[PDB]
Amino acid sequence: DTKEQRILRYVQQNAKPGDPQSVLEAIDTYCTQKEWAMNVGDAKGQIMDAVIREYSPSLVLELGAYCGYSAVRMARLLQPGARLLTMEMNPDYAAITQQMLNFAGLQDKVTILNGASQDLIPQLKKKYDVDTLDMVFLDHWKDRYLPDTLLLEKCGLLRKGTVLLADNVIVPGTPDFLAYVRGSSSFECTHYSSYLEYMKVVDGLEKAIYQGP
Ligand SMILES: Cn1cnc(CNC(=O)c2cc(-c3ccc(F)cc3)cc(O)c2O)c1
Ligand SMILES: [Cl-]
Ligand SMILES: [Cl-]
Ligand SMILES: [Cl-]
Ligand SMILES: [Mg+2]
Repeated sequence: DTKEQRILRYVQQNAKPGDPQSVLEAIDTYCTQKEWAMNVGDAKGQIMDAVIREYSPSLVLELGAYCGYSAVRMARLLQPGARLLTMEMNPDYAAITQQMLNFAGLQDKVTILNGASQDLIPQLKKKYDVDTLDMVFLDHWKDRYLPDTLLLEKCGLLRKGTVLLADNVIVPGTPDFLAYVRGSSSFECTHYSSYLEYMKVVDGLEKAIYQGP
Protein backbone atom coordinates (compact mmCIF):
# COMPACT_ATOMS: atom_id res chain seq x y z
CA ASP A 1 0.00 0.00 0.00
CA THR A 2 0.91 3.71 -0.07
CA LYS A 3 1.89 6.07 2.69
CA GLU A 4 -1.50 7.76 2.37
CA GLN A 5 -3.37 4.46 2.76
CA ARG A 6 -1.24 3.73 5.83
CA ILE A 7 -2.13 7.11 7.33
CA LEU A 8 -5.86 6.51 6.72
CA ARG A 9 -5.71 3.05 8.29
CA TYR A 10 -3.86 4.42 11.33
CA VAL A 11 -6.58 7.03 11.85
CA GLN A 12 -9.30 4.43 11.56
CA GLN A 13 -7.58 2.32 14.22
CA ASN A 14 -6.33 5.01 16.61
CA ALA A 15 -8.99 7.72 16.53
CA LYS A 16 -12.62 7.82 17.54
CA PRO A 17 -15.15 7.92 14.67
CA GLY A 18 -16.92 11.29 14.59
CA ASP A 19 -14.16 12.94 16.70
CA PRO A 20 -12.15 15.29 14.47
CA GLN A 21 -9.65 16.25 17.17
CA SER A 22 -8.77 12.56 17.62
CA VAL A 23 -8.27 12.26 13.87
CA LEU A 24 -5.80 15.18 13.80
CA GLU A 25 -3.92 13.76 16.79
CA ALA A 26 -3.66 10.35 15.15
CA ILE A 27 -2.28 11.80 11.91
CA ASP A 28 0.25 13.95 13.79
CA THR A 29 1.37 10.96 15.83
CA TYR A 30 1.75 8.77 12.76
CA CYS A 31 3.69 11.39 10.84
CA THR A 32 6.00 12.14 13.76
CA GLN A 33 6.67 8.53 14.78
CA LYS A 34 6.29 6.48 11.60
CA GLU A 35 6.37 8.31 8.22
CA TRP A 36 6.63 12.03 7.43
CA ALA A 37 3.89 13.42 5.23
CA MET A 38 3.06 16.85 3.81
CA ASN A 39 0.06 17.55 6.07
CA VAL A 40 0.02 21.15 7.35
CA GLY A 41 0.85 19.76 10.80
CA ASP A 42 0.16 20.94 14.31
CA ALA A 43 2.40 24.02 14.46
CA LYS A 44 1.01 25.67 11.36
CA GLY A 45 -2.37 24.04 12.14
CA GLN A 46 -2.69 26.05 15.32
CA ILE A 47 -2.17 29.25 13.31
CA MET A 48 -4.83 28.10 10.82
CA ASP A 49 -7.22 27.42 13.71
CA ALA A 50 -6.69 30.95 15.06
CA VAL A 51 -7.38 32.45 11.63
CA ILE A 52 -10.52 30.30 11.09
CA ARG A 53 -11.84 31.29 14.51
CA GLU A 54 -11.16 35.00 13.82
CA TYR A 55 -13.09 35.07 10.55
CA SER A 56 -15.73 32.29 11.04
CA PRO A 57 -15.98 31.90 7.27
CA SER A 58 -19.24 30.62 5.82
CA LEU A 59 -17.66 29.28 2.61
CA VAL A 60 -14.03 28.12 2.42
CA LEU A 61 -12.17 26.82 -0.62
CA GLU A 62 -9.09 24.66 -0.16
CA LEU A 63 -6.70 24.00 -3.02
CA GLY A 64 -4.83 20.76 -2.43
CA ALA A 65 -6.62 18.42 -0.02
CA TYR A 66 -3.96 15.70 0.06
CA CYS A 67 -5.20 13.31 2.80
CA GLY A 68 -7.74 15.72 4.30
CA TYR A 69 -5.81 16.85 7.39
CA SER A 70 -6.38 20.55 6.78
CA ALA A 71 -9.97 19.88 5.65
CA VAL A 72 -10.65 18.15 8.99
CA ARG A 73 -8.84 20.95 10.79
CA MET A 74 -10.91 23.72 9.19
CA ALA A 75 -14.24 21.94 8.95
CA ARG A 76 -14.26 21.05 12.66
CA LEU A 77 -14.25 24.78 13.49
CA LEU A 78 -16.88 25.92 10.97
CA GLN A 79 -20.17 27.21 12.34
CA PRO A 80 -23.39 25.30 11.67
CA GLY A 81 -24.37 25.62 8.00
CA ALA A 82 -20.88 26.77 6.92
CA ARG A 83 -19.14 24.77 4.22
CA LEU A 84 -15.77 23.75 2.82
CA LEU A 85 -15.03 22.91 -0.79
CA THR A 86 -11.66 21.21 -1.28
CA MET A 87 -9.95 20.41 -4.57
CA GLU A 88 -7.46 17.57 -5.14
CA MET A 89 -6.05 16.64 -8.53
CA ASN A 90 -4.78 13.19 -7.48
CA PRO A 91 -7.69 10.75 -7.52
CA ASP A 92 -6.07 8.41 -5.00
CA TYR A 93 -5.61 11.30 -2.58
CA ALA A 94 -9.12 12.57 -3.23
CA ALA A 95 -10.46 9.14 -2.20
CA ILE A 96 -8.31 9.16 0.96
CA THR A 97 -9.59 12.64 1.80
CA GLN A 98 -13.23 11.55 1.39
CA GLN A 99 -12.68 8.55 3.64
CA MET A 100 -10.88 10.70 6.22
CA LEU A 101 -13.77 13.14 6.27
CA ASN A 102 -16.27 10.28 6.53
CA PHE A 103 -14.41 8.84 9.50
CA ALA A 104 -14.25 12.27 11.17
CA GLY A 105 -18.01 12.70 10.67
CA LEU A 106 -17.47 15.91 8.67
CA GLN A 107 -18.76 14.68 5.31
CA ASP A 108 -21.91 16.87 5.43
CA LYS A 109 -19.78 20.03 5.80
CA VAL A 110 -17.19 19.30 3.13
CA THR A 111 -17.25 18.59 -0.59
CA ILE A 112 -14.09 17.04 -2.00
CA LEU A 113 -13.73 17.64 -5.72
CA ASN A 114 -11.35 15.52 -7.79
CA GLY A 115 -9.62 17.59 -10.46
CA ALA A 116 -7.00 20.26 -11.13
CA SER A 117 -7.89 23.54 -9.47
CA GLN A 118 -7.43 25.44 -12.74
CA ASP A 119 -10.14 23.28 -14.32
CA LEU A 120 -12.59 23.33 -11.38
CA ILE A 121 -12.34 27.00 -10.35
CA PRO A 122 -14.19 28.22 -13.50
CA GLN A 123 -17.08 25.83 -12.66
CA LEU A 124 -17.64 26.99 -9.08
CA LYS A 125 -20.27 29.65 -9.82
CA LYS A 126 -22.51 27.71 -12.18
CA LYS A 127 -21.95 24.09 -11.11
CA TYR A 128 -21.37 24.48 -7.36
CA ASP A 129 -23.63 27.51 -6.84
CA VAL A 130 -20.86 29.69 -5.39
CA ASP A 131 -21.20 33.48 -5.29
CA THR A 132 -17.99 34.60 -3.55
CA LEU A 133 -15.56 32.88 -1.22
CA ASP A 134 -14.96 33.97 2.39
CA MET A 135 -11.59 32.24 2.64
CA VAL A 136 -9.18 30.30 0.43
CA PHE A 137 -6.49 27.95 1.76
CA LEU A 138 -3.70 27.39 -0.78
CA ASP A 139 -1.75 24.19 -0.29
CA HIS A 140 -1.45 22.60 -3.72
CA TRP A 141 1.48 22.71 -6.17
CA LYS A 142 3.51 25.78 -5.24
CA ASP A 143 3.77 26.96 -8.83
CA ARG A 144 -0.04 27.08 -8.99
CA TYR A 145 -0.64 29.53 -6.11
CA LEU A 146 -0.22 32.64 -8.25
CA PRO A 147 -2.02 31.54 -11.43
CA ASP A 148 -4.92 30.12 -9.44
CA THR A 149 -5.20 33.31 -7.34
CA LEU A 150 -5.40 35.34 -10.56
CA LEU A 151 -7.99 32.89 -11.89
CA LEU A 152 -10.12 33.22 -8.75
CA GLU A 153 -10.18 36.98 -9.28
CA LYS A 154 -10.96 36.67 -13.00
CA CYS A 155 -13.89 34.39 -12.18
CA GLY A 156 -15.37 36.93 -9.72
CA LEU A 157 -14.95 34.60 -6.72
CA LEU A 158 -13.10 37.08 -4.49
CA ARG A 159 -14.80 39.88 -2.56
CA LYS A 160 -13.56 42.65 -0.29
CA GLY A 161 -12.29 40.88 2.81
CA THR A 162 -11.76 37.43 1.25
CA VAL A 163 -8.94 35.87 3.26
CA LEU A 164 -6.27 33.94 1.33
CA LEU A 165 -4.10 31.78 3.60
CA ALA A 166 -1.10 30.15 1.89
CA ASP A 167 0.95 27.27 3.25
CA ASN A 168 4.63 26.74 2.60
CA VAL A 169 5.65 30.29 1.69
CA ILE A 170 9.17 29.55 3.00
CA VAL A 171 9.58 25.79 2.31
CA PRO A 172 9.20 24.74 -0.45
CA GLY A 173 8.37 28.40 -1.03
CA THR A 174 6.13 30.10 -3.56
CA PRO A 175 8.23 33.04 -4.65
CA ASP A 176 6.06 34.44 -7.44
CA PHE A 177 2.89 34.33 -5.34
CA LEU A 178 4.58 35.84 -2.33
CA ALA A 179 6.16 38.71 -4.26
CA TYR A 180 2.94 39.34 -6.05
CA VAL A 181 0.61 39.60 -3.07
CA ARG A 182 3.12 41.61 -1.02
CA GLY A 183 3.56 44.08 -3.90
CA SER A 184 -0.16 44.44 -4.74
CA SER A 185 -2.47 47.20 -3.56
CA SER A 186 -5.32 44.66 -3.85
CA PHE A 187 -3.96 42.60 -0.94
CA GLU A 188 -3.14 43.34 2.69
CA CYS A 189 -0.57 40.75 3.79
CA THR A 190 0.58 39.30 7.11
CA HIS A 191 3.31 36.69 7.59
CA TYR A 192 2.94 34.04 10.31
CA SER A 193 6.31 32.42 10.92
CA SER A 194 6.18 28.79 11.98
CA TYR A 195 7.74 25.42 11.27
CA LEU A 196 7.52 22.85 8.55
CA GLU A 197 5.19 20.03 9.53
CA TYR A 198 6.87 17.52 11.86
CA MET A 199 10.30 19.15 11.30
CA LYS A 200 12.66 21.61 13.04
CA VAL A 201 12.76 23.70 9.86
CA VAL A 202 11.32 27.21 9.60
CA ASP A 203 8.28 27.65 7.39
CA GLY A 204 5.33 30.06 7.44
CA LEU A 205 1.88 30.96 6.36
CA GLU A 206 0.96 34.10 4.46
CA LYS A 207 -2.44 35.71 4.98
CA ALA A 208 -3.42 37.97 2.06
CA ILE A 209 -6.74 39.79 2.45
CA TYR A 210 -8.28 40.81 -0.84
CA GLN A 211 -9.13 44.52 -1.06
CA GLY A 212 -11.07 44.58 -4.36
CA PRO A 213 -9.87 46.19 -7.64
C1 LIG B 1 2.15 15.27 -3.34
N1 LIG B 1 1.77 16.67 -3.57
C2 LIG B 1 1.09 17.10 -4.65
N2 LIG B 1 0.91 18.39 -4.54
C3 LIG B 1 1.49 18.81 -3.41
C4 LIG B 1 1.51 20.24 -2.95
N3 LIG B 1 2.19 20.39 -1.66
C5 LIG B 1 3.53 20.32 -1.56
O1 LIG B 1 4.22 20.09 -2.55
C6 LIG B 1 4.13 20.43 -0.23
C7 LIG B 1 5.46 20.06 -0.11
C8 LIG B 1 6.11 20.14 1.11
C9 LIG B 1 7.53 19.73 1.26
C10 LIG B 1 8.03 18.68 0.50
C11 LIG B 1 9.34 18.30 0.68
C12 LIG B 1 10.14 18.95 1.59
F1 LIG B 1 11.43 18.55 1.76
C13 LIG B 1 9.65 20.00 2.35
C14 LIG B 1 8.34 20.39 2.17
C15 LIG B 1 5.40 20.56 2.24
C16 LIG B 1 4.09 20.94 2.13
O2 LIG B 1 3.40 21.37 3.21
C17 LIG B 1 3.43 20.90 0.90
O3 LIG B 1 2.12 21.26 0.86
C18 LIG B 1 2.03 17.76 -2.79
CL1 LIG C 1 -3.05 19.00 4.96
CL1 LIG D 1 -4.08 21.60 -8.96
CL1 LIG E 1 4.02 19.97 13.41
MG1 LIG F 1 1.62 22.36 2.62
